[PDB]
Amino acid sequence: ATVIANSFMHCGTTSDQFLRDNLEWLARATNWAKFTATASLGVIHKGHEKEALQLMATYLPKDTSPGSAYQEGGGLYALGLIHANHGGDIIDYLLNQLKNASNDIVRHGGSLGLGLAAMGTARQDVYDLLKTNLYQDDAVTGEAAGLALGLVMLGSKNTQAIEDMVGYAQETQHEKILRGLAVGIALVMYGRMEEADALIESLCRDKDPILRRSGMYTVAMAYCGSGNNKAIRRLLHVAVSDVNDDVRRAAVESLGFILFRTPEQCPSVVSLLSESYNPHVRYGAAMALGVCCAGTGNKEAINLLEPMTNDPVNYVRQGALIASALIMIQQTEITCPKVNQFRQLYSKVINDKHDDVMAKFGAILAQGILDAGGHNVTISLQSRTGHTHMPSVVGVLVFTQFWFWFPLSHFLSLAYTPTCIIGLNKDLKMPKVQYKSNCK
Amino acid sequence: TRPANHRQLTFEEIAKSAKITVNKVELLVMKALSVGLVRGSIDEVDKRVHMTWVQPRVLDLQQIKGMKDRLELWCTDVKSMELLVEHQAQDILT
Amino acid sequence: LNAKVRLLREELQLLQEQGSYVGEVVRAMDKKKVLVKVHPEGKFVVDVDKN
Amino acid sequence: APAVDTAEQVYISSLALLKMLKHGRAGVPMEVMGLMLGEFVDDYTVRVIDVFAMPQSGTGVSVEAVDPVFQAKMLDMLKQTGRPEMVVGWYHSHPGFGCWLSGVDINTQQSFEALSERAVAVVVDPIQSVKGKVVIDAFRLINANMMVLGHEPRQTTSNLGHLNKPSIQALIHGLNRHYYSITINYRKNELEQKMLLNLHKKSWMEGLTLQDYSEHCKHNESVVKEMLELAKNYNKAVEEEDKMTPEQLAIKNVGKQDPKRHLEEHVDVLMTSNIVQCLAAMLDTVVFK
Amino acid sequence: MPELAVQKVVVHPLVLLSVVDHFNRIGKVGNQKRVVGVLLGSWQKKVLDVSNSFAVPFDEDDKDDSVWFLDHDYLENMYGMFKKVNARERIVGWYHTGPKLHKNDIAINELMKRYCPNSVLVIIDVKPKDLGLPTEAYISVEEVHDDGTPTSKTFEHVTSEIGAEEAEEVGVEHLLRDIKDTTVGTLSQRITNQVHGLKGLNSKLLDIRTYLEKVASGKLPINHHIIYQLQDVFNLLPDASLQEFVKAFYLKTNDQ
Amino acid sequence: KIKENSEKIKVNKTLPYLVSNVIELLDVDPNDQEEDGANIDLDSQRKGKCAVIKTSTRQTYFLPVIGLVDAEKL
Amino acid sequence: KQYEKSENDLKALQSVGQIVGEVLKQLTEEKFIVKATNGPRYVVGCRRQL
Amino acid sequence: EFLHAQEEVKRIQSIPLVIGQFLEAVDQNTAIVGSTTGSNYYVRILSTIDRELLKPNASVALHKHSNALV
Amino acid sequence: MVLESTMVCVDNSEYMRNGDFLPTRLQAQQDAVNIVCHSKTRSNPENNVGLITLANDCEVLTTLTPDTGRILSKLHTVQPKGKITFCTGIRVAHLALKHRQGKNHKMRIIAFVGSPVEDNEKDLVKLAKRLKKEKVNVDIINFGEEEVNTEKLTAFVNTLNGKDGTGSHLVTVPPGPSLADALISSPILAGEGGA
Amino acid sequence: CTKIINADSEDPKYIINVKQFAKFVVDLSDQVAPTDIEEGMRVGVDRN
Repeated sequence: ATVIANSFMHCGTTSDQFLRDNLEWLARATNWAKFTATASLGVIHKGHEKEALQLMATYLPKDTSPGSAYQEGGGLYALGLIHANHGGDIIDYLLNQLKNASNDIVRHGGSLGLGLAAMGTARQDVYDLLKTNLYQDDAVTGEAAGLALGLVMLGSKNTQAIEDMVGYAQETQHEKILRGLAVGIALVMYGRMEEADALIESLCRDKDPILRRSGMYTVAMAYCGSGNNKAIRRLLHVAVSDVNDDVRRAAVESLGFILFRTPEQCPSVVSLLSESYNPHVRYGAAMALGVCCAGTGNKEAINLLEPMTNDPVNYVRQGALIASALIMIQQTEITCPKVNQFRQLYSKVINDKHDDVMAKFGAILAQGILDAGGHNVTISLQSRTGHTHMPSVVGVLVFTQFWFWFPLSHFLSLAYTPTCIIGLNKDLKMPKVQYKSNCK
Repeated sequence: TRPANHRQLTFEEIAKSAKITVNKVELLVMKALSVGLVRGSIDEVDKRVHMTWVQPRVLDLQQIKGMKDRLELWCTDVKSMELLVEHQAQDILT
Repeated sequence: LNAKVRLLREELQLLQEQGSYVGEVVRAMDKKKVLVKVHPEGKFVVDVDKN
Repeated sequence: APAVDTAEQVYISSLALLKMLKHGRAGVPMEVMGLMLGEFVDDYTVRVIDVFAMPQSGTGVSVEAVDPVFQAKMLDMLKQTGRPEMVVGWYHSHPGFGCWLSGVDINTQQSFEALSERAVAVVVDPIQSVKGKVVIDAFRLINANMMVLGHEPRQTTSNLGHLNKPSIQALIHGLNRHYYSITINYRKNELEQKMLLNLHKKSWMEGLTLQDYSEHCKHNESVVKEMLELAKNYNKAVEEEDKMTPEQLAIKNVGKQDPKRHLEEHVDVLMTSNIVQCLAAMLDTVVFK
Repeated sequence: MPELAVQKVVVHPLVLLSVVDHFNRIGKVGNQKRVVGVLLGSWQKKVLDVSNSFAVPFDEDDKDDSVWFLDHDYLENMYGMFKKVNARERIVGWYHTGPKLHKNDIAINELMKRYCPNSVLVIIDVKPKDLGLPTEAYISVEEVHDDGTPTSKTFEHVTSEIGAEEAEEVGVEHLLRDIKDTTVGTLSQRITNQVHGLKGLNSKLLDIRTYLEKVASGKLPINHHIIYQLQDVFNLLPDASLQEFVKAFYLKTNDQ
Repeated sequence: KIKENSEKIKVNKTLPYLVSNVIELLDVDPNDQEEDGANIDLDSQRKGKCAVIKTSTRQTYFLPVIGLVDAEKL
Repeated sequence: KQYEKSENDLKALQSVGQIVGEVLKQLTEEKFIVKATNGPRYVVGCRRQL
Repeated sequence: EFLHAQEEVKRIQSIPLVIGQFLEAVDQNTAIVGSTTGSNYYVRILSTIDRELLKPNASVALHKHSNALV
Repeated sequence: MVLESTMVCVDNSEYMRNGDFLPTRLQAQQDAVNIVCHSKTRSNPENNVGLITLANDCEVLTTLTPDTGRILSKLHTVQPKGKITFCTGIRVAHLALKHRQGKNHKMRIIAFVGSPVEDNEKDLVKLAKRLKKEKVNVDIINFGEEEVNTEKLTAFVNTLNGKDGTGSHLVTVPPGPSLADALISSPILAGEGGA
Repeated sequence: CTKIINADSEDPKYIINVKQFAKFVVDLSDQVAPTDIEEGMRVGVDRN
């Protein structure tokens, strides 16, 4: 939780400081928490292209420095995160390693990093490689690859990716791999509206619970940018009827996503859900509010968030804490009192030990996202082209997932674009010229 | 032979089939009731013997066929009716 | 109706918790505990509640 | 370099949960135990397909009771049936305190940990479960070795995270000496739900089944007699109800809670039985005829 | 060998859940073949409580149903073991898994009696044969059938009920919030149940009709029980009339 | 089946366990008038013969005696 | 023989042992207030199997 | 859900139960009673059923598993 | 024999009434089977033996286990006047070979003929070919055909050899007085091991 | 121990009576002998 928060917090600058102090941190670390840390470096050192290969260099695979699987895989992820939102050269580097080793936990990092660099090429070569990684049925490389693929094909509605990922989802009853394919399938389906309906019915229809749980992601992207009435109705309808706990929780998160473009409609819808004592529904409700309001913060959304925070059940607390930070996104203490209070609220969860382990996780992540860019980055409600901004949706959709694997939240870096006066002229130069500003 | 509309036959009708006098038919029907072969009531104001119950009949082919008539008819009245029960407040079954 | 459903559900878990007696605080001690004299059972020294 | 060896959130199927509730319920106040059989796939999902009980303990969940011999004997049989499954962990019941292990029980737990790291310990409380998902936690053993490694935070990671609640003495004591707590979530398929529901032939048939005509008349008259009582309170309540909140007005001008409500419930039950029977009666007479 | 102690049977939801799960898993046997496993419950009592089930090694071949696989010894071993997990779980008999009741089943019925105290044959299907329970209970019977046919060995069905013990009830009730046969919560809840009985009745009518024709053409054995049962519906005579109810409500609604 | 029974009684036989005295026997019939679970047996869900004991707390229990050593042997 | 005699303990423990009374007062046939031999009085049920 | 929930309480209302005498009410929520088991108890009065004809002096039953006045 | 599981098929017929083998052909055949079953286990404890019948509706009476006693108990009891449906007995034996407590053994059936076989030669030729593919080997012991006239078995045997875990072979014993039990001398205890 | 008489198929048990007015049987976690448990002798025994 601290690694994600810091990845976002110290972004946009070079940090040799970070590698030097948090060496003991890296040594101390165990499990997935260790992988997130080596991976996080790309976000902190986002940009700074000359230095990009050199800073990572040890972590990154070498003949003169081979580390832990955790370090090798996180190294590979780190180049993908710096050059994120496409870069032609970066791919080639990631591609040789991906195809050669075809290992486990190191491969998982490779697929994620590779996905980003490839982002928006629709390459067949990338399709062949990631397919290989899925196919083994090794748990970690499978979820990574399924998601990785969706990044590369995105927003052209490439047919092939949908076929590969769907056919596999059905045969395989691996839930971890399943969530990664579904999301992959969603990233492709973006902004096609009514068309998406054929696939969405198939996923709810099945007697399998796992398809249904991950099913909600497809609906969420596609109907975003002009939401359908049928599409919102299903999302609500599946949740009430279910006895399957994960399926229930999930249905509720997507409601915010389809309504992202009209944030106004969501707090009412979520209100009914907030009121029930079902923790699974309570969890999803927080997320919904978090994503819809993320560009345009509503007061009403904040109020609904408050009882989920201090609640008995472990997971709802986490959700509420991460969600508030996301709405309010990088407003200063002068814009409202609410951001300053919320920063302190997260600290508070840490000072006291009476509270769940899970609330603590949400608390440190929350501080970091709010504070992201070093107090310079924002997430958009839509673009002012009258449809949704693509970096914002892809990032947010993936971010929800952090339990299966935690480095998946790093992807959030894609939503973050800073808001400034933009006024470049011809020669790839912004000018030093002053601009008229009629605001306080 | 008759459907589930009437299992009522008059004394007159029973006498015609039997080709025995009306008077003796009335006693004969009573002895059959008494033994328990048949059950029902005799309303001698109306002059009908209303059969509540009838026993397992003779096993011939025709008799297998008599059963079909009622079963087939019943299939169509149930379909019609099933639709009327669904129709009423279809908005709420939940 | 949500509220009614909730009342029963909370009521069920809250209640399940075994025991619940009565005592009297005869006195308090420097250990920031109080002596309870349970009326037909053993005496018990317990910490103060937050209530 | 580091490995996994984390406690993953345990997916309990519909039949296995029922077998645990039934095992415990007969089994208590005596401390009892039995094994959990399933398949573990991925590094996130362990599915508990089935359980059975391997001979029930006496006093304590004793180290005598854990038997590799019985475990071996049962395991080879399964192979011949063409369902070879592995021991995913084991379960036990404690009626002592909700979500608590006994002293004897932690030693017993260690034999299972040596066999497989993904061995889990489920505490079932039949005394204190009246929802049957309640006061069941999945746990993992804390040895001297485990605490020095820092395996306990390592468990929370990879799932939604879960700490127990029942009793104050059992939560502090249990946490330190006995275990670390981790999550159980449930997956039950649509076929499992269909069998869960208990479709039943007479259950639907009753709906059509006609009740006596005299019985409806009798009931109609009885129901009216409850309204009469309420009617005295109701005449007084209605005289002044000229401000806000009907319930306050009704109590104030005599009539505890709502005299209107009581009256309405009384007709509704009678109306409900009479209305369905009339609908059914007309339909059956025509259909059968 | 044969004995009756079956009578009426009540089934917990656990039995239903156990047989489908073991059935597919047993070696990926197709879900329309004959598979038999041991059936557990309390026994040598008059009322039969079917508690659970567990699989016994079985493979069913395509080429005939007079070729199949079963492990008889396994039935005996299982009996002792189930007693430790619960006292209410002992060898009651065997389960069949549809689709019909076959001649080939009769050979196993004989055998089961020796192994079990006298056994029951319950057929648990994966999909209902009606609209209610997917279970039928049978006892082997010998009866004389006349139409040109000799004495037949057949299986005579006895009706089944549902029922469970307190442990089972607790989990199903918290988990349930489904629509059911009826939940009961409104007047409208009650109509769903009325729709389901009438639809059920349609189903039974179809099976009998097609059979009546088969009896007439083939000279299939005439079972006294079927001819008598259908006859009775016709003879009782429907009569129905006068019905009314109250109308107190208006003043009350108006009152609010 | 025998080895499994034999090990379970032993886990029951080891301490802790109460000591009391047998004041009187009764030895009443197996299966009084009931049917419940398991099988008709000397003791189970169906219990016949029992011995009444006066324990040292001044409490009385009439309990069924295990068949390893019967109530008739008691 | 050996089996049934040992097994009797196995079943009894699952039935659970019995706390004994004498019937104090017949209020209704579903609930009876029953008095323990030990002392503390309890409410018990009557099942239709007797 | 309300119909499913009521089921759950009925079971508790029923046996096992241990009898007491109900002296007097100090709150509508919770009340003071005395047992035959030799313990004086502060026990909670079950909600969505009357607790306001609970209050006079009467014999009362407390649940054995939950230690409440059901 | 080594790492092998074998099921013995007992031929219940109506040509087992003869006392050419003493006491009765069938009772002599029980005995013939029992010593072969014992020999197999004793030689190599890696052997398992199972029992299947032609008699009645065809079912696997007892399965393959290291214990000769399991098979023996059933053998005596099966109806002496059973059916001589050979092909159905073979098929069920194939299903049991699949389901064992430990699976590493080859699949073999050793079959007894108490009689000339009732079902066509055509049917057996076919069954043999498909069965050969699954890799279950049927080794046939011949005294039974010979009572009236020369063995049909040899043609079925020939079709079978080509693909087997261990070789198939015809062991011949005179159908008269030399006893059924004489089969111990001809190899069926261990096949040819052939391809 | 009020009296010594018991040693029923285990190394000597005796009836030892705790001050909760309940009787219990003893086993070895040091030893047990005719001389370790006597008519008057008090003992230290575990709660569970």
